[PDB]
Amino acid sequence: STGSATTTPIDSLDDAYITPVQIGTPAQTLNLDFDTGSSDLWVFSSETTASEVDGQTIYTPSKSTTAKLLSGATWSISYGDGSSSSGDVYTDTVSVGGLTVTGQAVESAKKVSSSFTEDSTIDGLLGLAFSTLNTVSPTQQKTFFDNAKASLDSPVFTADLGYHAPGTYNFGFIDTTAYTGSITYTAVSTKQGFWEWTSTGYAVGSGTFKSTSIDGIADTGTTLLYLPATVVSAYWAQVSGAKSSSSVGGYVFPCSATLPSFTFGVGSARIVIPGDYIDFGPISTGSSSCFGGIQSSAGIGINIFGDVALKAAFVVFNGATTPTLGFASK
Repeated sequence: STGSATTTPIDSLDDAYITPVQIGTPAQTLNLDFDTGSSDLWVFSSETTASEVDGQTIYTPSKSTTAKLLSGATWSISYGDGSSSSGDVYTDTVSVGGLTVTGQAVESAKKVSSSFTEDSTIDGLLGLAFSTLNTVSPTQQKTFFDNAKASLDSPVFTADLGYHAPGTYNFGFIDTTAYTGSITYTAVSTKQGFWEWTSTGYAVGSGTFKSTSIDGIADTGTTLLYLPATVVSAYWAQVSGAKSSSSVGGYVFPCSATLPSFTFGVGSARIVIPGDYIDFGPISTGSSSCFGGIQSSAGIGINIFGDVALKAAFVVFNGATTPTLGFASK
């Protein structure tokens, strides 16, 4: 089997992407944030504290003939941005782009933090990291991908995120028309539960390539590119007037600037992030100070190849017995 779904930016800055997901019988369609940095599929629901719902579409398990309470199971998660949610668990039928899993744990939110409430466009998350990170207790549950894997034509999914435009998540096959040149595959460590890999270096604009190992995760649920402070300093030093602002919370730059590109290495191959991808616009409405899309990972404790990086590539998440990551230009 295969699946293919379109994923759409939630706003004009590509702050995140939502992908329609069918849950239950009859189908209830929720727009979820596909997140290769976490491993819970959780949804706004009929159980969510009413004051914490503001425009989201909810899952109502009592209207699904295939929903079953997973008795005793609870969940609770906190993300790298400080947001969080928690609740109980149903199993139900879940389909993405024609691909169906029966008995998928659907984690029903009783509580969500303010940032989820404030984002009316995201109805929940669908995690695609490794199931070892799943927070369901006392019986850990599998991701949608994990559940689907054996039935897939090939044990893979691919992320093809657009820049200010829709893209595609595919399950079970590699669309050879969706990228240019060849796909370069690189080793993954699952020891932290993430799609963790090592980039072979970077260049800034037309500058020379610096060979240097950068350990990081491929994370579709993170907006920006977070890298070591040395690398980030080297990038922003090429932008006149750019500076790190503690008050704002990162590197800002004059909105009048033309940003240089940023290249990262995948083995002997190179992925180029155009400078426009690194512009996240005025720090506040009408400001002439703009927020940068490359930020320091210092104090995160890990480097994150978020959407800024991943949307410059066609990315294969290979879930074979020995998992690997593939990157192609597009």
